[PDB]
Amino acid sequence: MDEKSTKIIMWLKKMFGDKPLPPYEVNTRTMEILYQLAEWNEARDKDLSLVTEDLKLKSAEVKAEAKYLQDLLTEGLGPSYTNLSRMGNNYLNQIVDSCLALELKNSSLSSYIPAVNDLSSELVAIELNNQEMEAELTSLRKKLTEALVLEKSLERDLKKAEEQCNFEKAKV
Amino acid sequence: MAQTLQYVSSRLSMLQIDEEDLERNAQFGKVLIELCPLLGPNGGSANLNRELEETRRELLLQRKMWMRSEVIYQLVQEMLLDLQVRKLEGSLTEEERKFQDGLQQCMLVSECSRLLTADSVPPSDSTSILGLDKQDLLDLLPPNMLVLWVRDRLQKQLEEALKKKCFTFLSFHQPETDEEGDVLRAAKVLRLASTLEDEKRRLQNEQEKHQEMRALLEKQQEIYPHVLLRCLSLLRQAASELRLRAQSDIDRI
Amino acid sequence: HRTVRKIEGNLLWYQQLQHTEAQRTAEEEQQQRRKQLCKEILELRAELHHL
Amino acid sequence: KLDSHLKELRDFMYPEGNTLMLTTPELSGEFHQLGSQLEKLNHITVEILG
Amino acid sequence: NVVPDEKLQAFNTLKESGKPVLDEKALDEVLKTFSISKVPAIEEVAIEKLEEEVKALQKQKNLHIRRRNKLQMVESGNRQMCLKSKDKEEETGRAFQEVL
Amino acid sequence: SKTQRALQKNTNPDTDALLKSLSDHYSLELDEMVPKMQRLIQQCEKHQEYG
Repeated sequence: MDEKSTKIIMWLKKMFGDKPLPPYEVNTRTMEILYQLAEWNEARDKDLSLVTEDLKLKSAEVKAEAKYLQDLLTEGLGPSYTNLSRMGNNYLNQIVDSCLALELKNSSLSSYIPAVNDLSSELVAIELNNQEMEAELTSLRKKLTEALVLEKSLERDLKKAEEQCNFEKAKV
Repeated sequence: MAQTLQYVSSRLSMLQIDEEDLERNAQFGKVLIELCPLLGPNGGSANLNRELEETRRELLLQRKMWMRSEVIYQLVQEMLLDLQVRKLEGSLTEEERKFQDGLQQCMLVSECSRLLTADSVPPSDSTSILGLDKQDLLDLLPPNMLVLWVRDRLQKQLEEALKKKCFTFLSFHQPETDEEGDVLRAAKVLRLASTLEDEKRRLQNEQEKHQEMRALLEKQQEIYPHVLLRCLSLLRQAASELRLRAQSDIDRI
Repeated sequence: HRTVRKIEGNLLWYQQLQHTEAQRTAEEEQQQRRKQLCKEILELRAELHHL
Repeated sequence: KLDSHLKELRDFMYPEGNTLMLTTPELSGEFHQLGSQLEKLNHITVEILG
Repeated sequence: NVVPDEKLQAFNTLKESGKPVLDEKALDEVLKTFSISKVPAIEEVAIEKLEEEVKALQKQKNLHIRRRNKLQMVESGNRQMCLKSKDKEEETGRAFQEVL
Repeated sequence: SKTQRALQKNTNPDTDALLKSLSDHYSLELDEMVPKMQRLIQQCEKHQEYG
């Protein structure tokens, strides 16, 4: 308990920085909750750091490739490939924006088609699952309400029954 | 207190905190509220989450630039493949053939020039592959008049190809649009990216709703058995203490 | 205050319940159609899963 | 299981569905009948003594 | 502290309806289970909703059928293109042997 | 686990044991008490005739 306590205090000091640690009730339960939270935060912070560093690397690599392709196209097709008509540019932007929206690896149909299908399938699947859960919540709520009514009716009937028994006991 | 719990449970969805915990421990609840801003919705530190969002934006910008070029590159490759297939089927016009040969040659020279130019640093001393310089490849380009002609024709062909690709994207997402005219299809294409983003946003909202409903269901499943047990306890009392004992004695007397 | 909460709470609760029940009585008559639609929905979901 | 236990105990204690029954209905009926017959016997006795 | 005449009448009606009046403790328990959020009265999936669902699923079915057909076209087209690309590989392979 | 612990604390007597006790008691009343009462009713009728 003494080790978990030390970990929590160190973790709280890290989170609150230069601000005095607020006084809180130190009991077995508050310590367990704080401990789970501290473990969770530490594990997530580690994961997020690794993801952030990787994204930086990927940003550099994508930039390098973009330059490469731009240079390749300029040398091969001339500067004129960048002088598309207003509508041409609009079409290009829409393809680009659609691909970014679906987080695709490339602009090929082999990537676009499965992505659109997955998006549509996931949306339907979740909507059905939400309907089913809503029915279950309503059903359980009804069961719970009936049970609560029953509980109150039983309390009343039991009190009446106890009074009646006492009255009869006096008669006996 | 109920508000504090809702707030903490929404932000710290992993914490199993009951109302009894916050009632017995008021100062602890204050600590959790203060911790909530310091902890992102996913349990990570707020600073690190901010850094992550910034780094994601940067990547998205770079990716947008790369994709622009990538779309053109792929279209050109697809165009070349289509023209090649038509050339083998004997259906290509002499002008198309010249265009195809000229464009293929321009791209190839460019690709190979780059293979040679390891953008490396002039080292005045670096041995080229096969001893070839960029100039050796430029000599294999078609005549300058044909290159300019190919580049002018490519612009019109590229716009047509971009249009065809957009229509295909649209036709797959909204197959009902195939029965519509080119003008209406072009209007719908201009909204396609936004429609797809909306659908993605809808999915995210429905997932959040799902998580909320799930949390409520779990609460109800926790309360319901206890209520049944209280009812059972009352009935047991009526049966054991009143019917088998109190009333049975009365009936006998 | 206590009496007001009790009164309002019960009203609220049963209102919510009744609202839930009243919706049901109309529902018994419509049950055969509901079974048919549920059967149809199951059949369509199975077809959609195959597709 | 809890729901089944509750339903079984309740059915036993509420045979007519609306009232908690502590005495066996068959027995309750006999007590009433016996009380009525004793009241008649007491009248006849009083009448004869009178 | 004020209970309007309407709520009082409604509550009296509730008392008269023979429904058990839930005590404060019971109300607290049940109301907890109540998300403020307007969870729209589960409009009990009005036959209409099921009908709407059947319509929605039929629309989805039609959509999947159209998309499957399109995919089959794209797949046939790609298969043909892949065969022809193999022929190109053979032609380019001959040209490469000429250069050697 | 909380619900199981609550069931064990509240289980003296076992619901099944209690239902059995209730059923036995019911049978005992029909076999012994009900006939006794019928006999007494009959005896009272005879005493009336004696009157």
